[PDB]
Amino acid sequence: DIVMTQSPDSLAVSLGERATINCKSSQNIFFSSNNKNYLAWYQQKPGQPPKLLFYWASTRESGVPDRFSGSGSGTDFTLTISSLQAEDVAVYYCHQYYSSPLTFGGGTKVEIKRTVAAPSVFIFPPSDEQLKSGTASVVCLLNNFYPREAKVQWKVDNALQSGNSQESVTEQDSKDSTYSLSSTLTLSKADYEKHKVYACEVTHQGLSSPVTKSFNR
Amino acid sequence: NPDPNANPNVDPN
Amino acid sequence: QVHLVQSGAEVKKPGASVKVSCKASGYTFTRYAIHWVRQAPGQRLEWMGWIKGGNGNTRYSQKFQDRVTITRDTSASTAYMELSSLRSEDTAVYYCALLTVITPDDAFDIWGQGTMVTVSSASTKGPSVFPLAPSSKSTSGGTAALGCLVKDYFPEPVTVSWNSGALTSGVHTFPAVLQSSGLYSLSSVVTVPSSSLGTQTYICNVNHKPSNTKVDKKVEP
Ligand SMILES: [Zn+2]
Ligand SMILES: [Zn+2]
Repeated sequence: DIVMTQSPDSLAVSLGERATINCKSSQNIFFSSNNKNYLAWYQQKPGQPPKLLFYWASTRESGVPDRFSGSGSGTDFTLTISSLQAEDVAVYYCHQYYSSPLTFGGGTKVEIKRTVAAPSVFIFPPSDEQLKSGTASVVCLLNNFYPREAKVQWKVDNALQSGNSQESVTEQDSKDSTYSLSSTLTLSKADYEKHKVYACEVTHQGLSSPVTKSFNR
Repeated sequence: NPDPNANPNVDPN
Repeated sequence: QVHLVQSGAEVKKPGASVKVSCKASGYTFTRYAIHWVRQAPGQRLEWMGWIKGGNGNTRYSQKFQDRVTITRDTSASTAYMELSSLRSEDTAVYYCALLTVITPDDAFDIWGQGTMVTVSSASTKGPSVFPLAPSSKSTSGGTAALGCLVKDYFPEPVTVSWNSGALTSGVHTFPAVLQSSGLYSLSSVVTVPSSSLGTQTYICNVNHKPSNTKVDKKVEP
């Protein structure tokens, strides 16, 4: 009921730089009697439980680095990482315990920012084994690129396809901080063999020109 | 004013 | 050391129920309340309810009151949480947690490791592993990409390693996508030196524990 809105949904700041996560509550969560905002900041890395960073908005949980900073009061709050480490790449949640139900913010994805890297684009035809099972999946691979937005356009017989293909993006790589993306165009065996050109066009700001990887039959 | 039973683990003391 | 371990993953069909355990240790169980928070995939944390360890008093979220039931067993120092009338949208990692235990002196916060509850109508099904062959259309200079389609399996997860894990560099196993059939499909790639295709054999090793599936597929050029 007390809506916790975090801003932004995702930020990318470079190593050693400053990270500010904003959080806004639908209702003032400050108790005038004890002079305390009933806010909590949590850190959660993929596949792990959340970790309490800050309680009472600014009070730091034992063992939290001094580069983390909780600030704000009333309805507007801020989590600050003064010098970002790679250990700080996580989703950060603000949390109110002022009234029931306990609510959390939408989370803020904090990512490492690095230089614009171009994607290495590859295309894979359907294996014979799959076509024997009645289905054909064409995979377009975008390897090690940055930033995260890329645009993958499937062209069949040069006709752009739309909302008819499924895409999957990796976590930020631990070593080179890039992303990889796989777009799978799934067609029936008939549909597959009733067309000729299968191409995926890729747009990325690491590319001065959208790249197309094609193949026939 | 804040609900003390929203989180019993928070003792306003 | 205060530890909350909780029950293993559960896969249920819609309309069924799930009871998720939360064993508490390292502290005096009757003193604090255990909360239950669920997190759908890629979603925010959603608080469901708490119960006091010794009293048994409960408070539910309004979204779940009519299906959820948190109970105490002071004998076993364990907390239970029963969500009934399950729905695919209840697919989430369910956490039990001593949320923000702020006592006059020291403060602490402790969560269980997570219980992945998957609500779906799909039956357990092993994956079909298709090779993503390397060719002139999957080569970039001196590097060549090759991979495997792990298609049509339930439930999650599958483990994909390359050459029994001896090939680590450039291996990208993508997050599985939930297809409209209720079955999962993922697809793991690796970029290797393009001439190593004639000297190495490249195997993706697909492990699907829930279906006892161990598939070793050879990726030919
Ligand atoms: Zn055509
Ligand atoms: Zn790669």
